[PDB]
Amino acid sequence: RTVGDLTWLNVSTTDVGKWIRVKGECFVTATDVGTWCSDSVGYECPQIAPLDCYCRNTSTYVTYGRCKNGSRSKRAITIAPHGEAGLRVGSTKHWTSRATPQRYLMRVEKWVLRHPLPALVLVVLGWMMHGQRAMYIVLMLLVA
Amino acid sequence: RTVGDLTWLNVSTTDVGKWIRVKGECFVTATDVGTWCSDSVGYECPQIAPAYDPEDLDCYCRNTSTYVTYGRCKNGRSGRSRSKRAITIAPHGEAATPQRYLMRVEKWVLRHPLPALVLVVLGWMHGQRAMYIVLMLLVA
Amino acid sequence: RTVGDLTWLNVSTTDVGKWIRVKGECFVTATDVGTWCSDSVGYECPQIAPAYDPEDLDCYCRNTSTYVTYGRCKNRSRSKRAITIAPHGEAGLRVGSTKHWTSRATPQRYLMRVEKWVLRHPLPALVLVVLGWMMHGQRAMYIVLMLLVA
Amino acid sequence: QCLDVQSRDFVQGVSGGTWVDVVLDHDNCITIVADGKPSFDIRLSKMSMSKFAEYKRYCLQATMSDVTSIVACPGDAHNDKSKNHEYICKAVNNDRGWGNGCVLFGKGSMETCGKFECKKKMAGKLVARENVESVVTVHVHGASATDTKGVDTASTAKATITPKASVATLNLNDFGSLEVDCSTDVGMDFGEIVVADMSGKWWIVNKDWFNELALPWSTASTTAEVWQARDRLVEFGWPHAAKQNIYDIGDQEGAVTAAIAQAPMAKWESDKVELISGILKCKVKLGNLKLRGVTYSMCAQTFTTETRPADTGHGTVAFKVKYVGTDVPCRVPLHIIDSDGGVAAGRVITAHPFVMKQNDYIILEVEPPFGDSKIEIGTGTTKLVEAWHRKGSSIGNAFTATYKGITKLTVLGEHAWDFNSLGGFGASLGKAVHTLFGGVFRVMFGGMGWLTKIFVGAVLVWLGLGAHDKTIATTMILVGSILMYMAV
Amino acid sequence: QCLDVQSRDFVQGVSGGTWVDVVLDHDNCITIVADGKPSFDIRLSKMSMSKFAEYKRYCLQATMSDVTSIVACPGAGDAHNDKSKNHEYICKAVNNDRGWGNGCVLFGKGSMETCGKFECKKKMAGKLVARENVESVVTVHVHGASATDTKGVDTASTAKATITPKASVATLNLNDFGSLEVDCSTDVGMDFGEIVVADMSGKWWIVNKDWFNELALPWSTASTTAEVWQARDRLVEFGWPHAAKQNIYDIGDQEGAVTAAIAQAPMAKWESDKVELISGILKCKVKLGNLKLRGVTYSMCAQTFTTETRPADTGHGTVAFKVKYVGTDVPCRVPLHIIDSDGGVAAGRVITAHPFVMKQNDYIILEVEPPFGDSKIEIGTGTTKLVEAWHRKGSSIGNAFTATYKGITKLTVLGEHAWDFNSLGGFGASLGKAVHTLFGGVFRVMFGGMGWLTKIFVGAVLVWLGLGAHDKTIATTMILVGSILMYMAV
Amino acid sequence: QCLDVQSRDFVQGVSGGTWVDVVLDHDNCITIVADGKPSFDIRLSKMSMSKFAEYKRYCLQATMSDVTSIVACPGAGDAHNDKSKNHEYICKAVNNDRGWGNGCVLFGKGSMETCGKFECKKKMAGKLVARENVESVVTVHVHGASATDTKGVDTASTAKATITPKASVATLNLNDFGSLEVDCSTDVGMDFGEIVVADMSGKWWIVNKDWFNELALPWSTASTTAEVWQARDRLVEFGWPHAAKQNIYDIGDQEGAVTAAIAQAPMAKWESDKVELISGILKCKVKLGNLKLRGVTYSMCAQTFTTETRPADTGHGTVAFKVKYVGTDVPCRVPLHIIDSDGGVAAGRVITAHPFVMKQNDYIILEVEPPFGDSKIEIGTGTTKLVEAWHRKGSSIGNAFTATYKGITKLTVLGEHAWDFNSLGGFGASLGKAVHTLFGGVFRVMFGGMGWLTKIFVGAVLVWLGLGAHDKTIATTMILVGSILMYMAV
Repeated sequence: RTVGDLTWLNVSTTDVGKWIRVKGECFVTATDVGTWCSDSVGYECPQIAPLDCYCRNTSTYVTYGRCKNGSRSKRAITIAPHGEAGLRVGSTKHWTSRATPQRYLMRVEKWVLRHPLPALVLVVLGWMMHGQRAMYIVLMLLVA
Repeated sequence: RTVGDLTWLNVSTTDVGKWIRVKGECFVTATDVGTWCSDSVGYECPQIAPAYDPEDLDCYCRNTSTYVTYGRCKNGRSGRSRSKRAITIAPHGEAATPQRYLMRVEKWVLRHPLPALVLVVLGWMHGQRAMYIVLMLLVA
Repeated sequence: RTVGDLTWLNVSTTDVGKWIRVKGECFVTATDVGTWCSDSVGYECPQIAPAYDPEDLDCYCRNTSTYVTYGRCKNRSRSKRAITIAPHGEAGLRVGSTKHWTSRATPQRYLMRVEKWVLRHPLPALVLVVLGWMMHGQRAMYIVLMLLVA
Repeated sequence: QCLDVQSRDFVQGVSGGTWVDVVLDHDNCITIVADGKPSFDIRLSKMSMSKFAEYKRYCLQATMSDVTSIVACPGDAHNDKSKNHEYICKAVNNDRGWGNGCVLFGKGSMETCGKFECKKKMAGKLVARENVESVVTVHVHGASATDTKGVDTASTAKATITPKASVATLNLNDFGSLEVDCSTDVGMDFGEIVVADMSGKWWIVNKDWFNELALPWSTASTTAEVWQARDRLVEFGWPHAAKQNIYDIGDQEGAVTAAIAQAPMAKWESDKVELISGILKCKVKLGNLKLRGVTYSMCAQTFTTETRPADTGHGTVAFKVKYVGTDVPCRVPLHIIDSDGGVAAGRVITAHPFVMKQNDYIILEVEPPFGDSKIEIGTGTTKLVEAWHRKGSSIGNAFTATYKGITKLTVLGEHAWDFNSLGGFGASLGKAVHTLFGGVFRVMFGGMGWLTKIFVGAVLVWLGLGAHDKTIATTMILVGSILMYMAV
Repeated sequence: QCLDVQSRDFVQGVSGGTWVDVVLDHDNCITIVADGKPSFDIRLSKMSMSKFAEYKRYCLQATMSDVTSIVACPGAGDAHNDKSKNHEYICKAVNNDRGWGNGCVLFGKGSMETCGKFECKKKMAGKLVARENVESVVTVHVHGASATDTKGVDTASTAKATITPKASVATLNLNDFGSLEVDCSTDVGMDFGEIVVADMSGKWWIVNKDWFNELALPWSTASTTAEVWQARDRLVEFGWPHAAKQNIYDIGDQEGAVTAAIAQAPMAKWESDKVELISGILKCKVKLGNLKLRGVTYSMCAQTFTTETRPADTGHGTVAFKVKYVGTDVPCRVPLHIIDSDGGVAAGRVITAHPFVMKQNDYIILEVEPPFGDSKIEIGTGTTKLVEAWHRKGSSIGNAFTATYKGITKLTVLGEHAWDFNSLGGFGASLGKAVHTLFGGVFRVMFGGMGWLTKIFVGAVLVWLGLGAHDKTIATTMILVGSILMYMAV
Repeated sequence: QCLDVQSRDFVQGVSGGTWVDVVLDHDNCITIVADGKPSFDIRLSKMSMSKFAEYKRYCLQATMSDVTSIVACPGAGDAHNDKSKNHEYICKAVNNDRGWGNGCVLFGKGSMETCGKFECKKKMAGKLVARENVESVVTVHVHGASATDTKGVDTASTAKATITPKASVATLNLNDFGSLEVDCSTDVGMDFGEIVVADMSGKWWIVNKDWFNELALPWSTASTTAEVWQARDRLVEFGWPHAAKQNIYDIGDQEGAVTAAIAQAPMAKWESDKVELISGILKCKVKLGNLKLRGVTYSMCAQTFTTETRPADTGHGTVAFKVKYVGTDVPCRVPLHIIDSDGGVAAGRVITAHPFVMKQNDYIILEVEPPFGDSKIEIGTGTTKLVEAWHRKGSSIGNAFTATYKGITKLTVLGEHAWDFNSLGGFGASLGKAVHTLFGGVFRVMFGGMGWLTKIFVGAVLVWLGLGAHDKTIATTMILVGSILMYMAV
């Protein structure tokens, strides 16, 4: 079926490797060939002076499909781990994820336990001077 | 012997150097060709067009590929290993005294000369100072 | 063509797979053999004609061993291993790492260190300068010394 | 149907008022009785979302067909398909050699075009704060319920309250109508979530994480897709002289599912998705609610029980009594009495129960007093007496009620304050103090005496003005608390 | 039987106790003696581990067979082999640019799938050993018995017992001597967490867990019946790709490398699925109550005695000399007397308490502890009785203080088991045990011939001195007095 | 050319004191004005490395040829090859087990020596470069000429002179302007001995000699005619030895690998078999005495001048406008006067001094600074004299202070070379040039129009006030007079 100034022919598994005269004797030796199939490939068969196919005088196009084996290197696209997405997006923003009662007191107690001796030192020093001790404790949590 | 759209022949040491007509003659030049056995090798034989020279092909074959199954039992004994590695592995090896503790406290005092001097100055204002040094080495 | 007390033969593509008699019949079976080229291969072809078959032998003779001279005109980079190399831009840093006090550059670079220290730990710097003025240029000397300490 | 749930809360809506401030969560059921009015059960059924837009599609799998390649001898190859937007195409450089067929061997233009076809399309749908619907249901105790369960289905009703229409009214047959205002509060922010859709399974992922996922995607119409950047699933073979093959990478179903599964799953039904964590700060006006069958008389005939009094652990006793009798309308007496002194026990919950039809199973959920007690549910020697004991002290329950009230008050705060008017502010202040001290008042001042309580408040007021520490003036404030409880 | 080994220690068990504390090193022995009972010899005969589970199986000698490489030059899809199915088959996918010397349609990466069968022989098996199911077998030999054999060791005297931390107590049925009830704790020392026994072709070792896992080879954690051999590639290699075939070769056995690596590691004796430790020590407490004397009812010998070997010093402060009995009075206890130069006959404690001869012409072994300096030790009665004069060098108080040191060491070693604090009575019994162990030499030597009441009064006087008006530190005499008093009921 | 570039700093060379210091950076054109001479444009043109010695030759790409192997029977002694002594031949002694099937009586480890030719391609060429062989060329240029072309530059003003570290002194003969000679101590600032020029296949880089030696490849330090190639193995490996034959292979091209390891390095600018250095300051001293004014005899112009382009400010602080001259008195000097707002015309300062024309229609380029504020630049006399008002942004003393600062920094940069200490008179002249370059702007501005005799009297008054009995700070009046008496006398 020659259309658009180009010669096309529904080649199949049968005609592979055999010269076909069409103004030249022409043949194809591809291995991925098969039946008329949705997986169809379009390319010329260039005329070659004496590749899956070389042609003699008039270059031809083929559109063989492969339903015989109708698929490699299926490398999954690296895509984000959704779990840390929330943490990262939060990491961008500023000072909306820290509410003093909810976070700052937790941090205060976690540190005061984590540094008990400095805590006692600060508490004693503050008592050496009421709520001043609590203010000093909050400040010491802040400095660290 | 052809099975599963794959063509195989039990080639042997005799088969080296001469073509075998099978749609196209086919021959092998395997240096390890020999007696078929458990220690055997089987692979392809690419059909190469005449417009070329046999390149790196232990078998050069014409117009139809044909698989080969020559065993490397040549001269009875097993084929050469072609060993190319040295797996060498980690040797196993053969495996509180106050002397080692004195070593620890000495390495502390030489490790923290300024804190040690501070402790020595504080304790003097004697044996209590040495006890404090031992305790401080323990603490850190 | 036997030359130099050793028997050599200009083997070729047609010669492989065929016997050659030279005082014995000899036969090559190497696969990489071709014609004379710029690069060729030479070695002996020992006679392994006794009853058992040849082993690890691309070629073998019968009575008199020979030497072969095929080339690789197939018209071959076994065991590729690129020579890794030092990266350039880091060389000007690494070599300068080892030397001492030639990269000190005291007219400026130590002063840059002084300013970097004054900024980096401003609280100790303020304490130090206040103490220094508490007891002229002594404050600047103390600042330089402390910058040197770290 | 509020017997089974956990976290029941009891709120005593003051009489002579119209405000009951509640909060509803999926697993929370509020039972409130306002004296002179029947009981409630208000319970959020399913906060869901629906009718949400379309925002993206991702082409989880790619397919290629009718690929074409045009090779030019050296000294550019273009293809007709290059204009076709449904086709992806590329221009690569390699020229057919002399053996290949061209006059001069070298490198030259190749154009390889093909049909890009998509299926298994991932579906993204952004969802807004608006267009969230919630079916609040109300069940009212005290009916006949001819079924074995004490649920007279005519005593329930359901209403949906979209934030656009914060007010809906339920029609309870003959009880009156219950109308509710409510400012919804979704927990899962609608700003940063988008409802993904795989083949058939649904999810909830960050709109950020949805956008920055790398795949071929079409923003276009639902019917037809444009597939911008359709390269991320297609690789080209080695650019051979004859042609350059093109093929997909591989379907990404498994990869995307593995990347997401550590995220909420949302079971989908009927073009609607549930939304678990949604609080609901309704206030209920129960003014249009009236008792039922308050013109009957007490039951003469007997009762029969089917099961034991099964505690629900909230200090409540629930037990499915029956009734056998000819007096087919009949209010059911219920004299919950304690082992000591014969003084009446305490708060009844299912209030003014009755029986519409002969032989109906009703549910009398009542609160027995601390100590040993006895529930007495019939006249004469036909009664069904019971033995109950309320393990646990009284003042402990009082303190627990105060703390619960503090929690509910601070939760509902933003909504539970009307600053608009002085009258509204006074009403809100009254409701606040009442909710924060109702338990302490009920327990600590029980049987003191109405006039006795008022006089105690007056004495406290006088003492507060007495000559003492200015910081010790809190006793005067205590009087104000005491006086307000005289409104109830 | 414990003359052979050094490090033997004589723990004189206090009269009226049911505890005797000992420690039994792998190369050790203890000879305990009580007043009313014969003399023990206890030695930890041989520890052992067994019932140990399989852990791993490292291949050593690999064998490749049925290598199969399949190719497909570009455009035909990647090569595939059937053999990728079997886990017994290694498989490998590589790309090699099919040259025109091979001559298919195109030029480009020619994928190659290569497969082959894996065979392993001379495998190494690693096996775990647990802290449990470790049993040490204790042997007791009791002196005094008279064997008709040349070696004076009555085979019927000795008994064995195997003790485990799961079954901590065991009793030995010493024929006619009384059951000896021994309870013990076997601190292994060489932790069983970190060590793994390495089963070679014919030898075994005790190698470190981290070393055993850090060894690089193809292993298999599956059953010994059939092994999976994961990580095969570490011991095979692929030939440089050729357009036709990819040849697969292995490195061959690694007997030498493994042997050299493990050589400088503890060598573990293997015997009937039992591997002898050497680290472990036993912290045993010996309940000896159910034991009684034997032969106490006989008369005393009056026939002649003949010597077999001259009294040879044992170095342990004791003298041993097998004496024969030619006579007629068949059952008979041998009289025995240690006499100082002067009239003193309390010369030295006899180790082999109540020796008796159960047949005619027996070879009884005797072992005595002569006093310091001159000594004469009789062996019989009558004119014909043998006599052996001895001279024990060394100072008295010196041996006393060396005994104090030894007691301190043994106490410290037994420290946890040496002290029981469950009940105040038991705690007092233990404290008395420690006091007696740490002061036995000091008492029995530095206080000799003083007299029983005299010693009691000495303790009383020391108590009064401590209670008298003086320095509070000097009250140490009062405390020591109590130890003296406690050492009187001894 | 000098107007276009940035930082065209001026140095007001003193008349009679023939020292004029300059610091010609890579991009710092300097226009210096002699009160008695035309002005210069001296501007470093380049500093090139070329024709410099060979150091090393790495063999990036190596090919292999004519491999021959010599075999021996196992146990028959090691074989040898004739080529083994040949430099162009590489050999190795591999012990390969020649088998029983390999055809000898005794099989086992056996000898094998293989040899072949080692030939090179794509040799890298390392070359050290020293202080010498990197030379600079300075181009001078003068103003006042008449360019008989649209581009207002006269070739009779441009002149070159290549100065080499060895040949510090050179002369430029500005045709009929005079002769301008100059010495200069070239100071590269990029230690040449440290770096080595790397000649790739066709490219030229600059790398660190330590990097270049420590590169790992086969090399030769020998003559360029024939390399030696020691350490040649690093590109050649021996395949698996077969008893019969051995193979030898290279390891493929290295151009790409070396490039990618280096391409992170700069590319030299390849011109005329030479590279062009980037940033090396030249500290020169320019003697200007033999420079004569041209056309001081010509009659002053009268004809009409045609501005063809609006005066465009160069930005540096002076204004420049192309100007034609149509007339007939063709050997004439263009007049030029600068008039500000006020009456006086002394507020101006001309750069192109004594500007003259040769032919009719000679496009000259005049340049002038206008006094700060408004001013009117006239360019001729008669009826058609052009008039250009210009307004000068920014203040005067501000420019003066910046001038003092810039002079100070230039003095610091020139510190070493711009200081002589051998002769006292030379030292004094150096001090005078320094004080001008440090205070010329301050003196001209802060005392502009005071009056020569008035300035001298002011300096004397300052000196006498310095003699007053006051503190050390007031004694700086003597220093100020020392500027008045030394600057304001030349």
